[PDB]
Amino acid sequence: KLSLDELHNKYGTDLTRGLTNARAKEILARDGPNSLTPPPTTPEWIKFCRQLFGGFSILLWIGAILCFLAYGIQAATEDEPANDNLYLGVVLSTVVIVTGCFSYYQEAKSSRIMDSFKNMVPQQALVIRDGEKSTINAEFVVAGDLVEVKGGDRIPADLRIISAHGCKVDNSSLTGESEPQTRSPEFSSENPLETRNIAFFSTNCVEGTARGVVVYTGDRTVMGRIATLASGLEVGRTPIAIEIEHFIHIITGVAVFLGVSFFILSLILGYSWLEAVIFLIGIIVANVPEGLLATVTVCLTLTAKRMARKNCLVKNLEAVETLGSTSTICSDKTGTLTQNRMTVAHMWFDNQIHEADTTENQSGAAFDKTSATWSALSRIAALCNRAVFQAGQDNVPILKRSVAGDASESALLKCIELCCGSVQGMRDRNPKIVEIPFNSTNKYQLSIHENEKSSESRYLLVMKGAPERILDRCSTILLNGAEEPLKEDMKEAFQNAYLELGGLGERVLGFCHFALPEDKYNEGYPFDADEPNFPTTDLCFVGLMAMIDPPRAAVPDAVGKCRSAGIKVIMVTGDHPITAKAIAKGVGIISEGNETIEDIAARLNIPIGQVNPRDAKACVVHGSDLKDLSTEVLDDILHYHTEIVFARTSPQQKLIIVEGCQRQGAIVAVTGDGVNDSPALKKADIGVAMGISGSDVSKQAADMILLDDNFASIVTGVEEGRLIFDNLKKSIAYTLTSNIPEITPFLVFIIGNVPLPLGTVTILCIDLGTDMVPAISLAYEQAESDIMKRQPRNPKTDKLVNERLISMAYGQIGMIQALGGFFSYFVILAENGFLPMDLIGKRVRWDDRWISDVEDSFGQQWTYEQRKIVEFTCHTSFFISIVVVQWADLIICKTRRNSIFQQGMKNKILIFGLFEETALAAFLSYCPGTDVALRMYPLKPSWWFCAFPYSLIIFLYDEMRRFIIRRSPGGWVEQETYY
Ligand SMILES: C=C(/C=C\C[C@@H](O)[C@@H](O)[C@H](O)C/C=C/C=C\[C@@H](O)C[C@@H]1O[C@H](C[C@@H](O)[C@H](O)C[C@H]2O[C@H]([C@H](O)[C@H](O)CC[C@H](O)/C=C/[C@H](C)[C@@H](O)C[C@]3(O)O[C@H](C[C@@H](O)CCCCCCC[C@@]45C[C@@H](C)C[C@@](C)(O4)[C@@H](C[C@@H](C)CCCCC[C@@H](O)[C@H](O)[C@H](O)[C@@H](O)[C@H](O)[C@H]4O[C@H](C[C@H](O)[C@H](O)/C(C)=C/[C@H](O)C[C@@H](C)[C@H](O)C(=O)N/C=C/C(=O)NCCCO)[C@H](O)[C@@H](O)[C@@H]4O)O5)[C@H](O)[C@@H](O)[C@H]3O)C[C@@H](O)[C@@H]2O)[C@@H](O)[C@H](O)[C@H]1O)CC[C@H](O)[C@@H](O)[C@H](O)[C@H](C)C[C@H]1O[C@H](/C=C\[C@@H](O)[C@H](O)C[C@@H]2C[C@@H]3C[C@H](O2)[C@@H](CC[C@H]2O[C@H](CN)C[C@H]2O)O3)[C@@H](O)[C@H](O)[C@H]1O
Ligand SMILES: CCCCCCCC/C=C\CCCCCCCC(=O)OC[C@H](COP(=O)(O)OCC[N+](C)(C)C)OC(=O)CCCCCCC/C=C\CCCCCCCC
Ligand SMILES: CCCCCCCC/C=C\CCCCCCCC(=O)OC[C@H](COP(=O)(O)OCC[N+](C)(C)C)OC(=O)CCCCCCC/C=C\CCCCCCCC
Ligand SMILES: CCCCCCCC/C=C\CCCCCCCC(=O)OC[C@H](COP(=O)(O)OCC[N+](C)(C)C)OC(=O)CCCCCCC/C=C\CCCCCCCC
Ligand SMILES: CCCCCCCC/C=C\CCCCCCCC(=O)OC[C@H](COP(=O)(O)OCC[N+](C)(C)C)OC(=O)CCCCCCC/C=C\CCCCCCCC
Ligand SMILES: CCCCCCCC/C=C\CCCCCCCC(=O)OC[C@H](COP(=O)(O)OCC[N+](C)(C)C)OC(=O)CCCCCCC/C=C\CCCCCCCC
Ligand SMILES: CCCCCCCC/C=C\CCCCCCCC(=O)OC[C@H](COP(=O)(O)OCC[N+](C)(C)C)OC(=O)CCCCCCC/C=C\CCCCCCCC
Ligand SMILES: CC(C)CCC[C@@H](C)[C@H]1CC[C@H]2[C@@H]3CC=C4C[C@@H](O)CC[C@]4(C)[C@H]3CC[C@]12C
Ligand SMILES: CC(C)CCC[C@@H](C)[C@H]1CC[C@H]2[C@@H]3CC=C4C[C@@H](O)CC[C@]4(C)[C@H]3CC[C@]12C
Ligand SMILES: CC(C)CCC[C@@H](C)[C@H]1CC[C@H]2[C@@H]3CC=C4C[C@@H](O)CC[C@]4(C)[C@H]3CC[C@]12C
Ligand SMILES: Nc1ncnc2c1ncn2[C@@H]1O[C@H](COP(=O)(O)OP(=O)(O)O)[C@@H](O)[C@H]1O
Ligand SMILES: [Mg+2]
Ligand code: NA
Ligand code: NA
Ligand code: NA
Ligand code: NA
Repeated sequence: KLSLDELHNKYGTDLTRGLTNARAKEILARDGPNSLTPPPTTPEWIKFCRQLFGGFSILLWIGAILCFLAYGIQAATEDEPANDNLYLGVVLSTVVIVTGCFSYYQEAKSSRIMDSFKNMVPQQALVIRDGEKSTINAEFVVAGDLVEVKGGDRIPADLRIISAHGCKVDNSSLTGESEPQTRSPEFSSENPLETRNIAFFSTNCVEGTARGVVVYTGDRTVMGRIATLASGLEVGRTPIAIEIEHFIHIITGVAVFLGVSFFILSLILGYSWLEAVIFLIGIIVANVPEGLLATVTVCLTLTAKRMARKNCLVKNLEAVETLGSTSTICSDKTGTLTQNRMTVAHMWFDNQIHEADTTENQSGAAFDKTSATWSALSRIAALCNRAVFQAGQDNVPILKRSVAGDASESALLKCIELCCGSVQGMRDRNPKIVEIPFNSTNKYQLSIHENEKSSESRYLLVMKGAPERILDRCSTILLNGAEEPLKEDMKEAFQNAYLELGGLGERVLGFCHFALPEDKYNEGYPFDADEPNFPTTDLCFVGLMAMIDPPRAAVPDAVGKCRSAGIKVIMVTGDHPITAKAIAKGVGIISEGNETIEDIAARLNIPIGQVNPRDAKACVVHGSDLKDLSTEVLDDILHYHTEIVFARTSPQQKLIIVEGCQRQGAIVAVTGDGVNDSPALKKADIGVAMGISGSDVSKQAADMILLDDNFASIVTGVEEGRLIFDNLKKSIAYTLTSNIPEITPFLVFIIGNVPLPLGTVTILCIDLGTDMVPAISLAYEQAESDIMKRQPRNPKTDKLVNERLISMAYGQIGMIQALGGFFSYFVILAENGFLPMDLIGKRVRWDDRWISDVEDSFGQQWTYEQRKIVEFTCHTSFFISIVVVQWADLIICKTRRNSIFQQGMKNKILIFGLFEETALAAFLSYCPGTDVALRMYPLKPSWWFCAFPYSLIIFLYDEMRRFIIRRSPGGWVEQETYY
């Protein structure tokens, strides 16, 4: 409740010139940037407690405790003790600590990449300083400068409106509004939230433009004080995540069951009540998989960084998953399929077609520049146009300089300045009284100006728009200079002119004008843009103007890739069916051979109504028909046609098309740029907002932001989206297989009563060696040459962890790695004197420190450490047999449909993994001192080879398993083993 003078007098500011740059910076440095402050958080404290002290590591923390107590009771009691317990503790503790560090290096990394994408797409406001308009980062606005807003932009700070032009804002988020409340410079209510002279932070200007003085800036804002609570914030979990958990749950159920069973088995065989619970605890711990979620989050984060490099920024991680399943792409034409770099090619007037483009000069012998009709046409183009040359281009040529405005008005303005002269004087020659702006629902632009004829003081009215609309507003024709009527002979010549200019892939516009009678509208009468002050019809059409706009380079290949993937492409444009059909013919939306109902009518020379609608695979639906249609008809066109093009369509229509596409049961992505798109951009599954030309509304409302506005960028993004899935399945498949060889020894040991084949140190060696680096390498895998040549996926029918993964890992591949390790075990014992038949039952006697007389097969007598040494030589051999079989499992994991001979060994990280593991096994087995500390003994050379036959069998099996897939689709193998 103040005035414009009191406001400018309190903060200090010129209503017509704004602040000065020096003063602006003085205030910018005086009170801090216009950005909210970060909220409270848990530091590394709660970050490390969850890592080193979580749920699975806790058990290891116990193993370490127990062992230390085992050493203390020893050194305090027994003279000259042993040290296997002290080094066991020193080894276990080091494992919990490392696992924690690795996980930390991963949790942070993701938290940081997401923060980077927030500054990729910042917000830049429009401020007026020293009398000039400039777009600066929202973080540089201060209190006092002048700020201008336009329908589609976001209010930067708390403004005090000083001048508005039918400006409306969306005040729903702060409070609870719905409809657009209009912002007027006058004051209306005592409550600041109800008055219209104040713009607010985080609000958006729906329609109109306005000016205002920044009253409040930075945290000193309404939503800033409210943010006390906001600080917390909220996030989410992708589908995949709630898929993994589910799995984990089932497995836990299977694991708990088996535990109780192993319990009854132990007691029916005479174990100690305590030994049965020790077994239940161990078995349930060995059946539940560990790591699944960390690898899912890391894989997604890494893929997003891959996508932002290829021009596709994702507002969240759920978008990374939805992009792959994409079935339909509803794309627009001017901006996506094209470049918006249009240029006038053919002009129509005096029933004649005229060419142009006088090579940045006055040559080309286009048309007499003297033509009267041409003077009228050149004048309306130069007058109704709203664009203007960017300041300071007095040096560059007429075609290469910079302009501000629609691409249509820019092509028009340049043609008129090259072969027609300076527009600023042409614009002052005639004074602009009242102007009405363009719109997609109107489809025309009009304005009235004074007439510079010093002998005629009348009023001139000019309007341009889609040639069809303008034709319906004319009853005369400016012909050869005079006027004539629009009868059918020239009406048909005009129709054949639309197809001549249209088939050329050119954009066409209509231009007409009329002399308002100064007797019914005097020089003093003001024609406010409210009611019918101008005769819409009875105008004088002067002539058409056509311009070319080419498609992007990569676009033809993109549509081809979509067709091979099993993806439908739809073009939604505001132009004419001819230009639509054409662009479609070029990009590839409408491939060769397919015809429409009109094409068949033309070939057969039969009425269009007689032709069968099912006979045509492709169709071009207009807008009037779409408005008149119900729902079953829409489903008919969407289901029966393969290539559907939509021409002449308002924005309020897009939603009907999207609802039709979802009714079928398909995932859709839509490309949007304005305000009327926000509704559509929310209902669809993937909202693609333009980065270059979009508005704050389109970006806030969508899931993704296209950085280059290229249709080609998208298809590449979907390729990146499918690869995530493929690699995730491969990695999980590689991780779950080692579970079988680690559990089978503890089973035969208890049931069959033989010496323990795998122990605690060796098992930890397997998990950390063959499951960490090789697994990570898999993420980096390339794409098989089938990724785009395969149908999309139905999330309901196809899941990540299904009953087939467990079939290949546990059942087929696993059991083989187990047999491979059992051979190296049997071989080591038989050679050292203990044969296989004699081994069943020796455990009871084997594990007794007191029987130094153990007798072997050849009849020799063994002490306690002499036989324990051979057992340890078996733990080490098992280990190596596992790395050897892992070689094979890893190679076969690279591809699931193609061979490795086809895919190739170009992955460097995977190789690194093979050589490094081999090195770890050779190093630990041969180093001089592991004996004392880790309990691994040297392996003789004839032993390393025991696992080789089992490693070749796995590779050959998977190779054939695949050949049969490639040859017989939908067969038994694909139904059963394709995960
Ligand atoms: C950290 C862990 C925890 C521990 C770790 C541990 O290892 C180590 O840290 C150590 O702790 C280190 C700690 C050291 C601490 C300190 C030390 O430093 C210091 C030194 O320690 C030394 C000790 C140390 O030297 C020791 O030796 C260490 C070992 O300890 C364990 C030993 O074995 C054993 O404990 C020895 C100790 C002693 O023996 C204990 C005895 C009992 C306590 C108790 O009985 C004695 C006594 O009686 O207790 C009394 C107290 C009472 O209140 C208690 C109340 C009793 C309740 C009764 C109810 C029972 C119950 C319960 C019901 C639920 C069900 C039910 C059926 O039974 C039901 C039925 C009722 C109706 C029964 C009623 C019975 C009544 C009984 C009671 O009344 C009492 O007995 C009674 O009151 C008594 O007083 C009385 O005397 C009674 O006597 C008799 C009773 C009978 O005896 C008794 O009842 C009997 C027999 C029952 C029998 O079951 C009956 C059967 C026959 C049956 O009925 C039968 O007939 N069947 C006939 C069938 C038949 O015909 N069939 C014919 C078929 C025809 O068709 C009599 O009968 C009764 O009448 C009479 O009343 O109710 C009281 O105090 C006294 O009385 C006392 O004497 C073993 C270990 O713990 C340890 O090694 C000390 O000597 C020394 O002085 C000290 O200085 C977690 C574990 C790990 O997770 C796991 O890995 C684990 O490590 C492995 C499993 C190890 C195994 O493998 C190792 C090698 C490698 C492994 O590590 C590998 O890692 C394995 C892994 C595992 C998994 C899988 C896989 O493999 C791998 C995969 C993982 C991979 O996947 C991953 C992915 N996620 C990635 C990767 O990791 O992980 C091996 O080395 C291990 O050896 C091996 O085990
Ligand atoms: C829980 C999941 C486990 C997964 C794999 C577990 C691997 C376990 C494999 C073996 C462990 C059992 C212990 C074997 C010891 C049995 C000894 C035996 O058997 O002594 C019989 C013969 C020895 O004859 P000799 O020459 O000394 O007699 C000479 C006679 N004179 C001279 C008088 C003419 O030994 C033979 O013939 C060959 C016997 C050698 C081993 C055969 C064991 C059974 C056969 C295949 C097992 C693999 C099954 C795979 C299943 C996949 C799904 C689970
Ligand atoms: C010290 C340790 C050394 C370890 C040595 C390991 C050796 C390897 C072990 C076994 C190898 C045999 C496995 C054969 C399995 C069948 C593979 C198969 O059927 O692949 C089919 C592919 C055809 O694909 P496509 O036409 O659909 O591609 C289309 C591409 N697009 C789309 C671009 C046109 O064929 C191809 O890629 C052509 C590739 C041909 C490769 C032939 C290899 C066989 C030669 C000897 C094998 C060893 C025999 C016994 C050895 C005992 C050794 C001591
Ligand atoms: C004694 C018996 C033992 C039996 C044990 C069995 C062990 C496991 C059995 C087999 C596993 C090894 C199989 C190796 C496969 C070689 C396949 C190959 O050669 O396919 C030729 C490729 C294709 O080329 P392209 O241009 O047509 O592809 C065009 C690709 N598109 C279309 C996408 C552009 O060419 C390329 O990949 C480029 C050249 C890559 C050369 C890779 C050489 C390294 C191979 C293995 C490394 C050793 C690891 C073990 C470490 C332990 C050592 C101590
Ligand atoms: C990637 C992760 C996968 C695997 C991770 C495994 C984590 C394990 C972490 C730590 C384990 C530490 C083990 C400590 C090594 C032994 C220390 C020790 O407690 O030794 C005690 C022995 C004394 O035995 P004694 O007197 O009873 O023997 C009597 C012999 N009689 C009587 C027959 C003559 O000491 C001796 O023998 C003297 C020999 C000293 C041995 C020097 C070897 C250096 C050890 C590690 C350095 C290697 C790092 C790798 C760098 C790679 C660079 C590219
Ligand atoms: C481009 C870069 C490629 C890199 C590939 C991987 C690099 C491989 C690196 C090293 C491998 C060579 C190992 C040579 C070691 C010989 C040392 C030796 O003196 O050893 C003697 C033993 C005989 O022991 P004994 O029990 O009779 O006497 C024991 C007598 N006492 C115990 C009383 C002393 O003999 C043995 O260990 C035999 C040793 C094994 C023989 C090698 C056979 C493999 C040959 C080629 C396969 C290479 C894979 C490439 C595949 C490419 C496919 C596209
Ligand atoms: C140390 C040893 C190292 C080497 C070991 C090598 C072991 C690997 C050997 C073979 C791999 C076994 C893969 C198992 C898959 C067989 C499944 C099968 O039965 O699938 C038959 C399919 C039928 O599909 P469908 O759609 O008509 O079914 C319609 C079904 N309904 C009517 C119900 C809808 O395909 C057909 O019938 C026609 C296709 C038949 C393909 C036969 C492939 C034989 C290839 C190699 C075997 C020879 C190895 C020689 C080595 C000598 C070693 C001593
Ligand atoms: C699920 C996990 C964490 C439970 C671990 C239980 C541990 C603490 C239990 C399992 C078996 C127990 C041992 C069983 C037998 C004996 C022998 C006795 O003369 C001293 C205690 C001692 C050595 C016990 C100490 C505690 C012990 C090691
Ligand atoms: C350690 C040993 C004894 C365990 C042996 C486990 C074997 C028998 C288990 C491991 C994985 C299991 C398979 C997992 C999935 C399926 C698919 C289902 O539609 C039919 C059963 C089938 C094919 C299972 C059969 C039994 C199976 C092969
Ligand atoms: C392609 C297929 C059929 C070939 C199978 C070859 C079999 C028979 C070969 C492959 C590796 C071989 C083993 C390699 C190493 C040793 C250690 C030695 O001290 C005793 C023999 C023994 C245990 C061999 C026995 C025969 C063996 C198992
Ligand atoms: N400034 C303008 N004034 C009048 N008509 C225009 C203007 N710009 C474009 N047109 C024409 O009006 C119609 C509506 O265009 P629009 O809704 O933007 O569709 P598109 O997205 O295909 O350009 C098109 O035929 C277009 O050629
Ligand atoms: Mg558009
Ligand atoms: Na693990
Ligand atoms: Na959405
Ligand atoms: Na594996
Ligand atoms: Na594992």
